[PDB]
Amino acid sequence: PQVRFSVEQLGQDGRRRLTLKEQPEVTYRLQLHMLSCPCKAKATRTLHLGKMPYLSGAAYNVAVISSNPGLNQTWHIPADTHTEPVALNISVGTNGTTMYWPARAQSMTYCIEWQPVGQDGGLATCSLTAPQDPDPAGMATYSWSRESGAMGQEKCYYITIFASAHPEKLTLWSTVLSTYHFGGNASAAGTPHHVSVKNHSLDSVSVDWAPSLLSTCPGVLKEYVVRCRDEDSKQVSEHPVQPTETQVTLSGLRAGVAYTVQVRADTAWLRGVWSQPQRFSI
Amino acid sequence: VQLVESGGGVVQPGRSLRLSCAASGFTFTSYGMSWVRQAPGKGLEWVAGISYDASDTEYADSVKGRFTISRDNSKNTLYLQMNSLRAEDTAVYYCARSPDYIIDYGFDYWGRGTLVTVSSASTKGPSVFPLAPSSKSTSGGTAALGCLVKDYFPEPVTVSWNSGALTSGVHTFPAVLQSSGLYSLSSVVTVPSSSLGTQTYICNVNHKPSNTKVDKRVEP
Amino acid sequence: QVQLQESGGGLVQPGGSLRLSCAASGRTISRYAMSWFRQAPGKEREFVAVARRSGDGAFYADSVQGRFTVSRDDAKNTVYLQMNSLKPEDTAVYYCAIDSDTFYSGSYDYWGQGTQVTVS
Amino acid sequence: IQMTQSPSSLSASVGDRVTITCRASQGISSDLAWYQQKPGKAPKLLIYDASSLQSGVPSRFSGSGSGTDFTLTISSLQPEDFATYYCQQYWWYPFTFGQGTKVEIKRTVAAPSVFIFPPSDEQLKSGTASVVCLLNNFYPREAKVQWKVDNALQSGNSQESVTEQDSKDSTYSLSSTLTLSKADYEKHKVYACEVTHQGLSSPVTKSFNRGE
Repeated sequence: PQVRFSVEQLGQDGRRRLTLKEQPEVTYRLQLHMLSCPCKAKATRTLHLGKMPYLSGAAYNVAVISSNPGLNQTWHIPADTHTEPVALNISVGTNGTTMYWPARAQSMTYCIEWQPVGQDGGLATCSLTAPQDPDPAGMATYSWSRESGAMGQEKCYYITIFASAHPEKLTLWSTVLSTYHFGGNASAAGTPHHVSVKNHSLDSVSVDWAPSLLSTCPGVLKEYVVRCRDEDSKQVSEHPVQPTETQVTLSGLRAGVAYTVQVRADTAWLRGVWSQPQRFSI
Repeated sequence: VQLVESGGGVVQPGRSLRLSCAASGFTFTSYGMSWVRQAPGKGLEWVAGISYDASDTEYADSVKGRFTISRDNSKNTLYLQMNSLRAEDTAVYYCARSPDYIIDYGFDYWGRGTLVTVSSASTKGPSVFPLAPSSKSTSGGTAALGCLVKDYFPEPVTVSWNSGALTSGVHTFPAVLQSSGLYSLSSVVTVPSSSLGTQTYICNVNHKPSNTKVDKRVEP
Repeated sequence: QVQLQESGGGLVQPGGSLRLSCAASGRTISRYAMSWFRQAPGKEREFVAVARRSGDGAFYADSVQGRFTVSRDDAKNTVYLQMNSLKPEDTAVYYCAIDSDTFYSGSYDYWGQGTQVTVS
Repeated sequence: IQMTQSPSSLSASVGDRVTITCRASQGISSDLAWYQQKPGKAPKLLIYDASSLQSGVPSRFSGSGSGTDFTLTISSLQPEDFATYYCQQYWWYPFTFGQGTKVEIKRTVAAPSVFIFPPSDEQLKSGTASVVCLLNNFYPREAKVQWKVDNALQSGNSQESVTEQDSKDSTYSLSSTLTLSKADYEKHKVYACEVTHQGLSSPVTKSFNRGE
């Protein structure tokens, strides 16, 4: 006969049930291959068609085997990925790189997988942790040495983390989260370029800048901040700017007074480096 | 992690009995559960299974229409409703955990197990008869004696010798189910033949289900 | 039917070694346990060793444990008793027997005629 | 799906290399597990996925195989390993176990001390007669008693019971009970119990005469 698969959307548990439907002694079987997290020890399992496992959000190759001879067909299950709006505290530094992510139950084995975006393909990195419990803050952690290029290059990385209490059982993996991160010294690299100040009215100016390099990496750029300094009163003002906007209007300026403007780009966890200061007057 | 069964006992054929398993030490709602039974002198038999969300239930052929498995995830309790019981259902019933959402893989945690005896025999204490050694030794310097415990229900009985003061050379055999529906066993000891005249040997049988205690002196 | 023929006995000094053979003819014996027995003058015949089927192991009398070893050459329908560290007490006629019960209950229906072993 | 283990039982010594096989009536790939059970205790899971060792299990245990033929292996047998072992498929419902394999401790052969017991006078009042034959301290477990009443061979009227291996000497004991009515018991004179065992150079018979 002919069989077609169905899949649920990823649930809060990081699972989704692969179901089956028939639309055309004989034996029918299923071979299941988990593609994501390649550094895991066990990657395939042969199952009965009737038991419908709860997969993770990883990518899978599923193929139907029939025994009597038989026939074999395969469908590549796409990796549906949840988006965590809160960015993870990923710190790239002089001595190495460190991650923190929300942990769940105790004695959990985690697989961290990342690959640089838009060299679409390439350096696919995979990491498997020893079983570990949540810290008092409810977080798990792992670290790499400086030599380990773990997000050490100033590029956008796509990260996916999986969890299992029994990593040797293929059908027990769950998705934790997926996220984007810009590696290296993102605070310095994220500095906006081509900052310009233009006369908008007799008492207002338009400030424009090129989009930060962080804006190309989804969810990384939290906001822009524009700092304006009155060089006579020494008064300073900061204006947060939506990450989708690269322009802001400053009003209430006084004639003859010199002003200074700087722009920075902030992530959820890092203050950006200020741009070169702009000197101007009405 | 602990699993505790309850509800076992004696039940007449055709009647109904409800077993319960209390789970503790883990997240009950995240794991499939199953029941596995074992007849006294027999191997293991998987009875039924249920998924974490109770959406999947499976039964063995020998119990399909007669048993019902269910779970109360709010109280961390697994249930097994048994109806139209036959004598073959007489077994010790264990509750066990499956490591995944679905009914799959081995069973990594087990309970203590509870005994379920299906019979219409009614509770009865045992009769105790002596297995006397020959008044003339034909086995050299060693001799054998014991007690016969016959016609009791249900299991079990306890046997000691000289109020437990005699343990060397003691053999107590597992019970057998007679055609009448009653149980019977024997307990024997080997002793020096020269001590038959000087030493007294008394077996102590106790049957708590019937609250019956018997002490029998065994003489050649 | 089947005939058993022992051989390899004879006179041996204390501490010496002998290997007895038990050759079966008439019927294949690879399916049956083969046992060795012995009988000293004026005593009861006593068990020495048993070689069950290949894979089911060997069992020994306590008088010979650690000194005698039973083995099978099933292709030649023969079993052996290697006897090391012989003692005067081992002197006896040695017999081999088929256990006709394949479930190993010890139904010794066929016997060899025996072979004398004398230690001293 | 039928699960057949082989052998049904085996004797070994401490340090030996033990191998149990498990055979499936249908192909089950790698969905197979192994369990260990001690008398009066719940089973304990040893191996899953045919070859994955469960946490806490010593490294001397190992499994292998796929499809229809599977093997469990103990490299060096330890005293706490003497027990019974079961394989189980979870390839499809209903989940089925094997019949089990008991791993016993091997020792030197011991012949049974055979005894026979007439029914007590107190029991003869109740109209029934129980005759008991005892096979004490023997090894190995394989044996065969036949009841003979006035040399007539009995059957259907006898039941048997065997102890576990004795904690001191690892031997077995067996009891066979012959049940008769008082009328049938008074109908015959000679009651005999004939034992065969691999450690008995002859079939051993113990008998008594009713009324003596």
